[PDB]
Amino acid sequence: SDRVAQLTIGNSTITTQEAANIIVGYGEWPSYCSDDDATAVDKPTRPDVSVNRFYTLDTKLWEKSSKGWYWKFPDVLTETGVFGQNAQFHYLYRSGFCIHVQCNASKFHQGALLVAILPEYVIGTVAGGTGTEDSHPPYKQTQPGADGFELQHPYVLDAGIPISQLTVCHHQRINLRTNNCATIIVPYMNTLPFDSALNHCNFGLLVVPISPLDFDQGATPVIPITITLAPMCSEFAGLRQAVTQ
Amino acid sequence: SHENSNSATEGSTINYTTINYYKDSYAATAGKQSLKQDPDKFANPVKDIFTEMAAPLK
Amino acid sequence: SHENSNSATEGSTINYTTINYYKDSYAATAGKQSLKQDPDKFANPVKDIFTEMAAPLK
Amino acid sequence: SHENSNSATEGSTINYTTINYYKDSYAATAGKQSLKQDPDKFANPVKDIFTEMAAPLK
Amino acid sequence: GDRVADVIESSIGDSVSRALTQALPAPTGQNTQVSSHRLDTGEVPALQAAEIGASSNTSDESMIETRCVLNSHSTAETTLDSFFSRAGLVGEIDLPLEGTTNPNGYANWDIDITGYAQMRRKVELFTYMRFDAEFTFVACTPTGQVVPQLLQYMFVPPGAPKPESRESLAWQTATNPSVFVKLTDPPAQVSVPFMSPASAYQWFYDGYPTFGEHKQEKDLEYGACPNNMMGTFSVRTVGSSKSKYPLVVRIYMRMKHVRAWIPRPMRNQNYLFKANPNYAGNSIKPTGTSRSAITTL
Amino acid sequence: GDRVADVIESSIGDSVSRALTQALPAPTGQNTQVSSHRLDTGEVPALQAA
Ligand SMILES: CCCCCCCCCCCCC/C=C/[C@H](O)[C@H](N)CO
Repeated sequence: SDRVAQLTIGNSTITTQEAANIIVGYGEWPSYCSDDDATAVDKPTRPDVSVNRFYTLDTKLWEKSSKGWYWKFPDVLTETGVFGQNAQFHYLYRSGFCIHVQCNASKFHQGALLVAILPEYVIGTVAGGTGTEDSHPPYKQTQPGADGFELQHPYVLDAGIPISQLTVCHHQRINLRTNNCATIIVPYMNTLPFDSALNHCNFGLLVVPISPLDFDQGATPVIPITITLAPMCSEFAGLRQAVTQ
Repeated sequence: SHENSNSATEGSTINYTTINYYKDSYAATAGKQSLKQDPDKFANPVKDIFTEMAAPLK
Repeated sequence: SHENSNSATEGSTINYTTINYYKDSYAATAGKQSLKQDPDKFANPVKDIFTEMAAPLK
Repeated sequence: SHENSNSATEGSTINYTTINYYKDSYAATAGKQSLKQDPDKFANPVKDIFTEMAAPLK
Repeated sequence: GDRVADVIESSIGDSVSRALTQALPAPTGQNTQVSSHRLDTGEVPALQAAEIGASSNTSDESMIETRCVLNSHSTAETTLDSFFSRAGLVGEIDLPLEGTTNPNGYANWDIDITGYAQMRRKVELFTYMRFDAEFTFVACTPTGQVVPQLLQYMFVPPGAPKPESRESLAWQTATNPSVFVKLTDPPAQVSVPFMSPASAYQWFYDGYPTFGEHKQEKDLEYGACPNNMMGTFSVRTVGSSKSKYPLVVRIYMRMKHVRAWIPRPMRNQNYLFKANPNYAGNSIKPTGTSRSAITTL
Repeated sequence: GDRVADVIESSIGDSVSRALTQALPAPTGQNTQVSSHRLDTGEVPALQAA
């Protein structure tokens, strides 16, 4: 009655039998902008079932000496499907999300993961090691795409903030003893009712192994982590030609 | 006091008691905030709410 | 407040809410003007007013 | 006057009459204390109270 | 009207925020009820699942044998107005006589509260803020002495032409708000409203403000949110010829009518730049302190 | 009297023996009822925990 769950939205379905619970971000469900919050004067388009569906992004490799990965949202969905073709033509953009991270292991493996949602996760660099040069992160590190990016110093989250207080935001834990999936429903968090979908990334997903992996010689040595996410209540406004970046 | 209503609070559930000597309401004092908490937003943000008397995963 | 009424507004359709500590009303503060517009004076100053649904010259 | 009630007296039998121009009540003036004495606490702290007309030890 | 059945029985266009929580009034702390010994089966209030993500809901009465306490500790100190309405130093403007920093009797200061580390760490606890302000400008000589000197503060909104020099024709302040003070008086104090085009300020803005091919020359515009660039603060010694007293201006901002959204972790490392969360690469210092072993203190 | 709340709502001084059993009269042995074949699910009267 609580261990098993099913997520049906659009034409996709995720069924899992070792789930913990479906967390709700800040007690608020994703919705459409009301007439008070709205700024634009054109009617916003809203594809119902053609964008509110799950997109399985990529398969990672949780090895023994892993550090962590991060994906910037909604940068990961600008080349996939009708959602990746609507955010290239349109200017304004508004959507919640629904993130579901699968990571499976046997009953002989041990380890934990921290699946976090950090709003406006601003990447900062090491300033040349000593802290003299005013360096800045490149474009292939700030918005990594659908392949993520490996964290170089995961204790400070590559942003100056410590990892031990990360659970004040949305967090679920993939502990390979009891559960195997972490599902988070994120509402739309921005100061503006709509936003551009090509430069501003709203929040960043963080998957960091807190407790390490361990197994004995004889089990299979590779444990994959897959991210699966679905936009919810997507809206677009303002047509133009197709520009990539 | 007949003045403008253009402070950075207007349209909220919190009712203030401030003093003001000008025509605009952003020059007023800080005043006494209402004491309304919400622990269920950051601490128990789950969909089905479980009782403390019962184990959640059965 | 019993004072003189000799400000540079008296005899208008705009009603003020000002403060004043003297006997003459031109030393008072600026106050809150009434918000009455008239776009039909500089933008559509024509004799016969045409509907936006119809072409004017037929 | 709508203010906070957080002075170093609140919850006593002494009623004050003070003036205050802030939102907190520890910045108020000293004011007029009520004049209630209790000589029976330090001077006659005995269990059985004896009359002044009678010798106590008989 | 509508005749199809997959729209008249649909939920497209749900605008209201379906909230699971409901804010209750809590003027003081919560009391404690009397609890006795309990030796039952099935009902366990001490065993939870941290994998769910929610925190502990274990009352104190369900773990020990408690006593009835009428708690009357007020929680009116930890609110947002009682935490941020304390004026801290946000900027310092120098006006020397013979030098290379500001040798022409004027100095232009861009408005940002992220220049000093003590105020910066408090406001970066949250992501979005929405506040008024009460600025305060305390002017003195570098030796602390107060000299009879007249000064003009000018708030330049974003767009207006900055003064090139002291005798420039932008100082005539026909529409810019200006403050004229001497130094032999109490310091000036204004009240700045919420002056942003957005609905709230933001100290962390992940992304770029422009379009186009972001290469190695245009990398410094990352994180520069233009909903926070509020203009330029300018000072001058009000006169034509050269002055003879050196000046130092200090700015103190306190926030009022504060609303904050979306909390986040607080920084533990040293700051290095303004509006740039860089840190030292080699000198990564842990948050707590170290001991010899874990078995002993 | 009593004015504290952790004594007036306490259970200190429970003197009666709170018994879970209750002795019933049994002059003879217990009879046997008629039972038919039963091929159901979930309801098992032969599996216990020692
Ligand atoms: C005579 C006028 C006095 C000057 C008044 C300046 C008003 C500006 C409003 C101050 C509010 C703080 C602005 C916050 C922005 C932060 O610096 C940026 N987000 C980070 O650089």
